Amino acid sequence: GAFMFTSESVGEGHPDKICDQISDAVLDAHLKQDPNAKVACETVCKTGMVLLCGEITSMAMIDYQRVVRDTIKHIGYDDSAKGFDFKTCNVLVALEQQSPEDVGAGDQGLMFGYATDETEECMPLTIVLAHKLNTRMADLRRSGVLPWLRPDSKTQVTVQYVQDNGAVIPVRVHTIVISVQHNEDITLEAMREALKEQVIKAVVPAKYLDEDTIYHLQPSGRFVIGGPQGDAGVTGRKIIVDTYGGWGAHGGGAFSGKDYTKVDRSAAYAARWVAKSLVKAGLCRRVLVQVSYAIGVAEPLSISIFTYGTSKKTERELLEVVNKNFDLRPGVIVRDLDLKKPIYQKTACYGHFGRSEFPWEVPKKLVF
Amino acid sequence: GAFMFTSESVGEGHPDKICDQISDAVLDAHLKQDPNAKVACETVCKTGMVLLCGEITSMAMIDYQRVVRDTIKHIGYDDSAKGFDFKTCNVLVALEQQSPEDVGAGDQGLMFGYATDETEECMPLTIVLAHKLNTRMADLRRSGVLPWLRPDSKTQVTVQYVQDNGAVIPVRVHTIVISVQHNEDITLEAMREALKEQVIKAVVPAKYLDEDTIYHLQPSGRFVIGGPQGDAGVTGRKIIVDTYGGWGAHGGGAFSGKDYTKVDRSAAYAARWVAKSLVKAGLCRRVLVQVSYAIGVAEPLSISIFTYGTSKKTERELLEVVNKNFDLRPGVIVRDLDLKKPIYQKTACYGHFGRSEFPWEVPKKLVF
Amino acid sequence: GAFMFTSESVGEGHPDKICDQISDAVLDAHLKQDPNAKVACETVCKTGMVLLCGEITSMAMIDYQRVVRDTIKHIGYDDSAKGFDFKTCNVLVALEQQSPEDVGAGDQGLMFGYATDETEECMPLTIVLAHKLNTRMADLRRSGVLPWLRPDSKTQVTVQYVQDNGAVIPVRVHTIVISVQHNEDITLEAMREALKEQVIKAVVPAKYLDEDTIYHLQPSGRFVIGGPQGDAGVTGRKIIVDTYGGWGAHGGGAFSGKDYTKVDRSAAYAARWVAKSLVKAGLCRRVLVQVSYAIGVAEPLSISIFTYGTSKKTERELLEVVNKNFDLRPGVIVRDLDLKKPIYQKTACYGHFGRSEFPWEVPKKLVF
Amino acid sequence: GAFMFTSESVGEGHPDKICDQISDAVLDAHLKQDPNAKVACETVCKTGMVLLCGEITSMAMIDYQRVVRDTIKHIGYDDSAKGFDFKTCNVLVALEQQSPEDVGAGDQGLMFGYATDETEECMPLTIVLAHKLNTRMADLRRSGVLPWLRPDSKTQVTVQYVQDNGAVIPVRVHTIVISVQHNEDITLEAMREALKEQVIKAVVPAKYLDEDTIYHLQPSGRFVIGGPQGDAGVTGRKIIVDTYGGWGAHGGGAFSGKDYTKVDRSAAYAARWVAKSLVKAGLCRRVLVQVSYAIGVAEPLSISIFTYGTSKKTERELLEVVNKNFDLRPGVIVRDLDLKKPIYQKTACYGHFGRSEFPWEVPKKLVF
Ligand SMILES: Nc1ncnc2c1ncn2[C@@H]1O[C@H](COP(=O)(O)OP(=O)(O)O)[C@@H](O)[C@H]1O
Ligand SMILES: Nc1ncnc2c1ncn2[C@@H]1O[C@H](COP(=O)(O)OP(=O)(O)O)[C@@H](O)[C@H]1O
Ligand SMILES: CO/C=C\[C@H](N)C(=O)O
Ligand SMILES: CO/C=C\[C@H](N)C(=O)O
Ligand SMILES: [K+]
Ligand SMILES: [K+]
Ligand SMILES: [K+]
Ligand SMILES: [K+]
Ligand SMILES: [Mg+2]
Ligand SMILES: [Mg+2]
Ligand SMILES: [Mg+2]
Ligand SMILES: [Mg+2]
Ligand SMILES: [Mg+2]
Ligand SMILES: [Mg+2]
Repeated sequence: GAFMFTSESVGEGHPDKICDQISDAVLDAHLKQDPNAKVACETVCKTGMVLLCGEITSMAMIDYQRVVRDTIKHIGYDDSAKGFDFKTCNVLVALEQQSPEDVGAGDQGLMFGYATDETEECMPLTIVLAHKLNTRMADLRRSGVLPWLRPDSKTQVTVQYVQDNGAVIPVRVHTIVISVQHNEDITLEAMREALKEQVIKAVVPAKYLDEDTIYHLQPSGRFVIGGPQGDAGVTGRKIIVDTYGGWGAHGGGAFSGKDYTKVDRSAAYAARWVAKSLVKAGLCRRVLVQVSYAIGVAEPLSISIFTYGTSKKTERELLEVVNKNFDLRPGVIVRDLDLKKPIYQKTACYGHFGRSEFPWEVPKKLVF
Repeated sequence: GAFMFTSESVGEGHPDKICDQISDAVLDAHLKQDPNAKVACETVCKTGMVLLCGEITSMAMIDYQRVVRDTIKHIGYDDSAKGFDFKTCNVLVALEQQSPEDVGAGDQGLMFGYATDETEECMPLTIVLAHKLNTRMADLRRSGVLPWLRPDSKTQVTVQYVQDNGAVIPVRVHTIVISVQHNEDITLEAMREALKEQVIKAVVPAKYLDEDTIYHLQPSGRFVIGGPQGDAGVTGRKIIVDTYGGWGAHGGGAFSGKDYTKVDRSAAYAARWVAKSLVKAGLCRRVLVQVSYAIGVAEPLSISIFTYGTSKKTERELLEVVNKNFDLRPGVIVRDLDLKKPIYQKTACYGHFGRSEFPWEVPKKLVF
Repeated sequence: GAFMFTSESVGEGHPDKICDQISDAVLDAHLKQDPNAKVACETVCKTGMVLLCGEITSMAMIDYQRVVRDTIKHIGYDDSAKGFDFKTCNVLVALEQQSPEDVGAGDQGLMFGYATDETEECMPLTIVLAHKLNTRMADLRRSGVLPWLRPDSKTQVTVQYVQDNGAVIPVRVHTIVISVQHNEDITLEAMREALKEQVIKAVVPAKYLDEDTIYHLQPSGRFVIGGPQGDAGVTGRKIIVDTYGGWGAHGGGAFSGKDYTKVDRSAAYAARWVAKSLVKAGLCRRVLVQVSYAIGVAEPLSISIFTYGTSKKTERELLEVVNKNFDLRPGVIVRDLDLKKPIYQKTACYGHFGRSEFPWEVPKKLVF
Repeated sequence: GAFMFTSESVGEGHPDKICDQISDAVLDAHLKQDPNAKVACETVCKTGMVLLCGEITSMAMIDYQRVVRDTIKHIGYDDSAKGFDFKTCNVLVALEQQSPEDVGAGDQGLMFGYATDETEECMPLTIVLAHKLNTRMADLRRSGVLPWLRPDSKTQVTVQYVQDNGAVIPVRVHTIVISVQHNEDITLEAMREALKEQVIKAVVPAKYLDEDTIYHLQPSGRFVIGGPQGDAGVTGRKIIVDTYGGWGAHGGGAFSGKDYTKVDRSAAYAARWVAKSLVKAGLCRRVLVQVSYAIGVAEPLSISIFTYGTSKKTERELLEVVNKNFDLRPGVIVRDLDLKKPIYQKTACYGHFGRSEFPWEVPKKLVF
């Protein structure tokens, strides 16, 4: 039942992603000394100017200059011409820091969860490739293989699909668009060649690459001093690339900068968890689990499972499977998913869903 | 086939929405003197401090101080204690301004369109009520009826649904959560009373209000000097409240601050247009039109119509109806939808979809 | 030998003085926990926006938000309409803090010292009155006597003089100009009346007030919301009001924000000390002591005493008196003057010279 | 009657001087299109971040981004590593611009004027050399002779003097301290050599250089990426280097950023004018003219001439000479000195007094 789809992703150098990372880095820095630290911060950046804003109630001694500059260094901004230098950039900290199981969900909410068997990660091929494409470039950048490669990048992958008496089977990569920052001493012809052979063909399964697949490598020409400006980078502005690439559903809640007590993060992770668990347990090929919460109440206020006719069990057979295998209460979620651990910075880029190294990405058994 | 859903919206005073408005105000200010002005700007705010960033190639004389301060005044920030005063706030302008039909879509893209017959607006009841709830408060604020009401507000509406051999029929409003900024001389009991009688009951159809409907008016108690602070307002961070309240699909593209040449805005409007047109023409009760574009190419690179079995015509009968009634090429879209007109500021709040006063909200005939 | 002179001063609310105070407050906050803390910081402010910049090598735990906001509170900025509110203003801290007798003067330098017997403070009448005028207003503000009085103020005092076979004898106050911020509910007529009777006549000696003395109270009309904006306040920009009101000599070195190891502060204090000591010891009626230092060298590189023929001893009789009573080496200065003590904030306003509560203002014995 | 003196100066790259220049550049940009433009602005800078503040009532179309970036380019900040790049730095404009002979002096004031015959410029040798030293470095920088030389520099010159039955005769240059920013590929030994032979010996008269003259070239070693940072550049903070190097007297008024209607600038220029005219006319070898103004009154409120016994005419013989040759009323000053002309930027560095290319530096005839 043919149709096409496109998804995108950005590198660690993208202005918005730098803020997402810095904000989560401050979250990690607090969890390490106070696992109950209440973190609510965000970052704004603009050409060698980083602004740390936020309200965080914690009891840990943190050097914000150090956590911000270290994060910029990690990203790869050490030289001047790159558009950012952790040693010279302005780090304005306007941060306000205080000191002092059946909890109860804060703020009326509605979290979504999604999973599909088109890839081993249980994530849309389009967004998976988009992420992996950026990931590979960072590897070649940090390894030395492609030393002209710079931190800021953007990726777009559009794959042609076809339904299947249930749902969504990828057929081939229609076109790929990739833009990456770079050093001066490297020709546009050499860049485009490396992007096709060393990054694209090294991550995209042969089955999907074609003789017609369209490539748009460095479409706009040169992207040299295009360091983090992009007319002001911000936290929580890359909401769709952090989730499913526009495949599931999104209420609008941002992750980065918020601790484990905010249902926007925790519950969203929990919902992905159950979704991935369901398909992994063969109970369906594609699911859209919807979990709703009521302010004050701990136990979820109605969970809805949305298979697209890919399940044999039948919604409201699968719901009981979820109700007998999962306890989606806020407090239990953080305990079961080990959400007090400082893993948030690595979650701040290349997507929150998909990577198995995250608790919520480990499928639960599901006793049926 | 019961399930519940929740959606939210924010007032003109919300930090993020102030930026969305200011950014679009600068867009309007340019279109009025140069309908071909290339606008790409964004705003950041934080307690009497507004930062205007951006790259805009236009040929019109604009007083950015005036357009920013006027927008803050319009919103209702004239006094000190409100958290913003257009006469005293810091307006730092770091804006860069230059001077000098079958076009071709910029940037690979995938826009979504959505419509449902559950309301006359052809928008989800949950998001429509959420918006109207905030709209009414602004009216009572500007009229004088409720003089304690301040610009910043947040609304959440959760409605209980039930499918129907096709899709989505609202049954009743399960719960409503509304928070609004206010003046000191007004009791929490008087506020909650006015919110239920004068705002909620004056906008929510009797059919949906119940004896069990849950109300959470000013849950967190007071919200006096709150105003636009919420440690850092930003543009393009309220992506879901600007669209369908998490009902359709979203690729992640922001509207505010971008001119009509960006497919993220134009094509998204066009997609809503056709969706609304389809249901209005009786061709379906609920649609999710998906329009894809290829960088360089003008004609859309595959459009997909997604009815949920609510159509009698049958997808790929409806596609020809769309292909015979619509010309979704970027240039044609702006011409047909009159996208060079300065209506963007009013689009910057209370949602981009739903209100009939916008070109894309006027259903096309559809000759079938 | 008639001639006239004018001097000025500013209140604790003046933008520049707020920065001078905040910078010194950060200096005090460090000295209290580490008397060897190396402080080199400065502040910038602009309508509810304070920027703390600087490089300080110390080993003490300081809450910069607390020290900045407390200083703003002390000044009298607690309400919104005043142009500053310590509870709501933006405190952006871009501060960089590290951790780890015959010293030797840093940086080639030339410090000046001045004293005259026209007042008991050994300071020019014009600047003394200018300071005292602002001091009295702060008293009436903090006492409650004049509750309409606000933090920001400016004072100018011009006195008619006459030489005397030596130098400088004040005759009368020619004119006085005073401007002070205020609350809305207070008439211009009532303000001007209070300024003449309660502030001017309560500080200016009867001997100097005349029937012709010119008064310019609130010349520009109303100064209400004129809170700290004055188009950006800065540290070290009020160099002359911090010293002699344009009577001695000034090399251009700023005090506020610099610790006791900077000769610009210490040596300047030392020079005032000896000047005050000389006149107090009857060795002259007016002196301009000039102390020069050589980078690397501890012992001063030539000190020059400049009496205006008011001494009977004779320059190079008085020099030996200074060389036998004073050891102006940097390290000795800080030890003798107790410069590791946190008294710098109170030195940040109303003048560094004149007030007896400061070590350098206590005349040394002088054995001759 | 031996004594020594020291003075200093800074290059066009010094943070404070960049602001003084940018502020005056905005003043020039307005005078060119509206000679009656009311300018009152100031600048603040900090590592690739320039903040333009101010209130200017004018009727001219100015591109502040252009005038700020052009000024930074002129100074020599075009590359990244230099600590500033006009193409990449953040120019935040928070400027507010409106549109719409016997005047009368604004603000009680007291301006000073100074001149001495020790140099043809009628300025202290110490400050003249200090300025010329920095000037030469800029020449060699812009010519190409010393291509490692960067914009930011600081100079100090200390000369040994001796009175002369009147006053002040320079004997020799005791020591010279010069620090200048530089490129990486240049040894400390090569820099110090070039500074002595190519800059110092090329500007300092043979008569003053000795075999004992002390040189401190690049004392603190390297100064590479230093540039305009020095944690926070400001306007009006280099008050003494803009005048007489601590030789005359200074009331504290800043020049840069203020138009010709502010007596702080105009009257100060006028006072220098008469001082230079007096010594040039042989009426004295050293003068300190003191001009006082009364708010509201046009005609100066008492002018005092202070020769140090270097005149044969006798104070109050010279006063009549001044009263018969000069009309120091504010309006007349601007007319006679052509103060509506855009020459203020070149006045913003290397000193306001001394250079003959300025109106106030052209001696008036003086008919006696
Ligand atoms: N997703 C979220 N859900 C709930 N609270 C949040 C979230 N993100 C941040 N916060 C909270 O909001 C505060 C920061 O924003 P702010 O609105 O300025 O506080 P205030 O209204 O008191 O000024 C933090 O103290 C933090 O605990
Ligand atoms: N009057 C002064 N005399 C000497 N050093 C000073 C003075 N005021 C501040 N400083 C020093 O200069 C430093 C702050 O300015 P900065 O020029 O940015 O350092 P850098 O050149 O390493 O970037 C501080 O670390 C402080 O010790
Ligand atoms: C007490 O509730 C306060 C604030 C609110 N939800 C906002 O800043 O958006
Ligand atoms: C190593 O000396 C450095 C810097 C210099 N005096 C300045 O910033 O002004
Ligand atoms: K966020
Ligand atoms: K977004
Ligand atoms: K200073
Ligand atoms: K000054
Ligand atoms: Mg709540
Ligand atoms: Mg808010
Ligand atoms: Mg929201
Ligand atoms: Mg030194
Ligand atoms: Mg410097
Ligand atoms: Mg200096």
